[PDB]
Formats: sequence, C-alpha cells, structure tokens
Amino acid sequence: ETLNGGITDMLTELANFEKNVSQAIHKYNAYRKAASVIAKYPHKIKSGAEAKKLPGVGTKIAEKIDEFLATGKLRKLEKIRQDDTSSSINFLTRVSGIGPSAARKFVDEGIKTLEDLRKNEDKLNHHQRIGLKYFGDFEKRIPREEMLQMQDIVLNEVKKVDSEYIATVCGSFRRGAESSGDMDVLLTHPSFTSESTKQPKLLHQVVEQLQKVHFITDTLSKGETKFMGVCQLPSKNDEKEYPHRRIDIRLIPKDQYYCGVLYFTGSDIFNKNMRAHALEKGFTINEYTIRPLGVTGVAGEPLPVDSEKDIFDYIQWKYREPKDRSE
DNA sequence: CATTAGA
DNA sequence: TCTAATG
Ligand code: NA
Ligand code: NA
Repeated sequence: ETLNGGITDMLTELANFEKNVSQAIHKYNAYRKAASVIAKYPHKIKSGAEAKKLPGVGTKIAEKIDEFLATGKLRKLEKIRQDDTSSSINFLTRVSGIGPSAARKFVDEGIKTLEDLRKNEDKLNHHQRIGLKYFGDFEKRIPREEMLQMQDIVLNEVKKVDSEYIATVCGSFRRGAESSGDMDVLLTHPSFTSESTKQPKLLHQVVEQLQKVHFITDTLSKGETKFMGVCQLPSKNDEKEYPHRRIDIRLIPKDQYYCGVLYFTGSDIFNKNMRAHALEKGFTINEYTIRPLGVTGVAGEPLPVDSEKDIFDYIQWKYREPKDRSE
C-alpha cells in the first residue's frame, strides 16, 4: 500500500504502455500480475533479487526494479513519458469513442490533436463525434446537487409514462458521493422478467419521453435493453446553461433488480466483502441473483428477492444503508 | 462480461 | 461475422 508504492506505480505505468501505444498484450498482462504480487508482499523490496523470488518476477521486471531502486528513475519510463507518438495515443483516447485501436489508426494518419480531429469530423463516427463535440463536459464532474437535479426529472417522466416502472439511480451517487461522473439509472418493470420474452418497448418508451421534454439530447447508442446517451439540465432563466452529461438507462427483468441494484451501487469493495461472506453463509451472490451452495462443490437455485433486504437476511447480515456501503 | 455499432 | 468501445 506504501512500502511497495514506487513499484506498483512504475510497473502499472509500464503495463499501461504495452497495452496502448504498443499492442503487447502479454508483456502487458505480465507487469500487471507482477505489479500485483510485488504489492502484496509485506516487506521492503530492497533489491530486485529479493523481488525475483516472487512469482511473475522474472529477470525482466526485476532488472527494472533494480534501476528504479538505485536511481530515482528509469529510462524506459523517462523515454515513454517523453514520446510524442505515444503521448498522443494517451490523449486522443480521452475522446469518448476513441479507444486504443482507433488511437493508433488516427495517429498513423496524422490526427493527433483536438483540432486534428475537428478537421476530420468525417473520419469519426456518430459516437466519436458526439464525443468530440462534447470533449469538455465529458471530462467535467457532476455535482451531487446536479445529480439530485436530474434524478428528479427522470423519475418524473418514468412515472408519467407508466406508473408501474421502477428506476434507481445507482453508483456512488447512490452511496452519498459529493459528486459523480455520469448517471446510472437501473430500470425495471413487472411486466418483464427472466422468461416473459421482452418488451423492448418498455425501454424504448422512456427514452422517448425524456427526449421529448428535453432531457435526452443525444444518441450514443440504443438497444432494446441498454440505451447509451447524453443529457442536459434545462438552462434556467439564462446566464447559465448546464453542460452535456453522459447517461445510461438499462432494462431489467423485475425478478433480478435487487441484486442488480445491490451490485452497481457497490463500492467495488463492499460487494467483494459481502460477496465473500455469502460463501461462508452458504451462498453465491453475483450481478443478478443469489444461489444456495451445495456441498458437492457447487449448487444452484435462485432464491427469491423482493428487496435489498432479502439479500441481507439470507446471508444473515446487517442491513447496510447504501450510505455506508463504502466497504 | 455483456450489449451495441459498424463495417 | 468479427472487433471495438463502453461500462
Ligand atoms: Na519467481
Ligand atoms: Na475514451
């Protein structure tokens, strides 16, 4: 957590590279595991050799630790940090819709910057376009005060369309968070479950609504189960227009909401922990269900959930307000 | 780890 | 159909 810091940070840097700038999946996967084990270990790696002891810790990585250990640096890092081609990749990549693959491609054509990409709007697709045209606000954070803003509206049309809908803005907002990146609404309707072969309309109904009135302003992607998009709070009585904000609406068989709800809300650790616990408590929690463990090694059989509560009772735990679902 | 674009 | 990008 701190005795291995320099390591694990130098290494990840290392890994993050091969996977992007370069296509070296393997080497990339390697530094990660390495960065992984070297971080576990309880002592101060005083030398690569002592490190080398560890699994994944080959001659390659060890050498690296030695030079980082000896001098406050590492050239390969100092070189990469410098690399303008690389450097670029790293950045275009910020464009929602640009990934590593498209990064290299653009760069190899010569687009390496914001403007570069403007002049080549044609060279972008709808997604990457909106991504372009929204470059700034996509980076911008979202105040809770704003979360709480949009939340309101959303649940309004939701209810206005069909009173039988259920929506819940999940995430860290869900967990109290003084600010957030995007809105995660989980949605479900009783008239849709495990079997009841769809009703794409259910999802398609609401997107229309929100859109109608003004919330949704863009289409990033829409499928019969998950809609991807943009939104903007109405710009008041002027002098202040709200900026553009990512949004994700997703359908759900009412017979799997609670776990779905439990889960997305996290925290990544809270889940992991409560999840580890059900194992003892003779269970198995995972994204849409909770099944009873059968000694043979494994079992199945989805227990019935009506609330975040059933899940808790089942594993015989304390209902944890989302607020403190922190870990 | 799954759902969408798009080519 | 695959392959990229998101989450
Ligand atoms: Na070893
Ligand atoms: Na991106």
